[PDB]
Amino acid sequence: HSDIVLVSLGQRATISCRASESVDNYGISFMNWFQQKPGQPPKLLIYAASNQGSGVPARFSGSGSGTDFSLNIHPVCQQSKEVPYTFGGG
Amino acid sequence: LKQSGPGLVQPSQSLSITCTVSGFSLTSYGVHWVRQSPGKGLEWLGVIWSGGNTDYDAAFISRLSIRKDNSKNQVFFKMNSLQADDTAIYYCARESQNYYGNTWNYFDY
Amino acid sequence: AKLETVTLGNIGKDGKQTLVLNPRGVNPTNGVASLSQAGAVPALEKRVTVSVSQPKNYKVQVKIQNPTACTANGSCDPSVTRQAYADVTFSFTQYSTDEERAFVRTELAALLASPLLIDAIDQLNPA
Amino acid sequence: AKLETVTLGNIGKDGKQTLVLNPRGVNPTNGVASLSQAGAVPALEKRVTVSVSQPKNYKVQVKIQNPTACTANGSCDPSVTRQAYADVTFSFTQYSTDEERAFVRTELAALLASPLLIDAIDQLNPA
Repeated sequence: HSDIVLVSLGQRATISCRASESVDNYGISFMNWFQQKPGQPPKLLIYAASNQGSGVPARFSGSGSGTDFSLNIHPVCQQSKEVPYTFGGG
Repeated sequence: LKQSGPGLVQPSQSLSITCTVSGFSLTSYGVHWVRQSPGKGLEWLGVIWSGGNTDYDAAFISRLSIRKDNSKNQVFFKMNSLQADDTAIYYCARESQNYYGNTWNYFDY
Repeated sequence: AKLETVTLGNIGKDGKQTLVLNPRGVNPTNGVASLSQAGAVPALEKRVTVSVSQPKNYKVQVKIQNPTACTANGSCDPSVTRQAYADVTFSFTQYSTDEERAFVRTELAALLASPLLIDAIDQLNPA
Repeated sequence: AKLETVTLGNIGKDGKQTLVLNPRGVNPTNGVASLSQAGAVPALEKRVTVSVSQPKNYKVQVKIQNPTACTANGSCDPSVTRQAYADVTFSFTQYSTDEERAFVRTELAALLASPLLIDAIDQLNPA
């Protein structure tokens, strides 16, 4: 299974996927976020779709239920995780 | 974490990468491996954890032997018959088998 | 402290067996807190109880049990036959630092996956 | 079965603390086998004892202890002050399959690294 997604005031990235991936008791939305610099490995963004990644600044957040996800970064790679954790880019 | 492996290999051979870890203890965590090419963004998480040797990516069962150790934390893996258009950079990662509400440790490369 | 849904991923002899839990209040008689799997019938509950003490010394106790059942011909509900008790107690003192406690903790946590114990548990041949 | 040098890698609160062990024979009084760290003075021995029983039920017992010391002014050798006892007992039955035993084993092995227990051990605040 796979999915597809795409100086101030912020923009955001949308998403589209098949399975809502709701496997557990509401710790479910395993959708993630990644941005990378060129000479670095990609630092971790917010995990579990709304939960403020370890060592991220507070200006990053995400929201939304399964197959409907969003960003909000107004002052200034996507992946899903059911069984094989396959995904695409953006 | 550390990272060391031979590069620029002539095609149609094996190719192996070792990695250690000096942070956590390897018993109660997991090791993840992705590739990153200029072609695609980044790819599979056919991986292992917990000491239980487990699944691979669905497309690449025909290659990708994997091993896990506990001598000192060796997670070295190998590839048979390296096809010449497999030009990318390989990345390792950690993972916690420890879901606890939603605050849950994840992906320190 | 503030406990939530503990779910463990992919444990038991191989691969694909997850395990969810839920809190089940605090027993005020002695302070024991309980965790349990949302099973079908509440007589078949994968349960994990934790506790702590107060002074002498300390008695940090983790008592885990998970019965299994079978549909024995003669009853309406399925019935428990056997148990699978397991318990682990930690004894410290007033003057122990953080280092010793963390050392004993993850030493037991790593030693429970050594091949010595998997032989001594799954096949019971001693040393 | 045939036990050898068990060495655990990189445990205790962080990073860089390995732990070697050696067998120390079998105590024939009750079957308890012993494992120990090659310490300087044999009164300071990180020790791990394992055992098993025979029938009723089973009593697979793992009893781990590791005292620490200090060079108290007044003695030649350093002397032990405190202990760090820890013990864990497993109770099965005659009719338990392989699956239940492996399940309880690695369930405890994974649950000892949950954040609930690291709070309840290194800071002792209960649930």
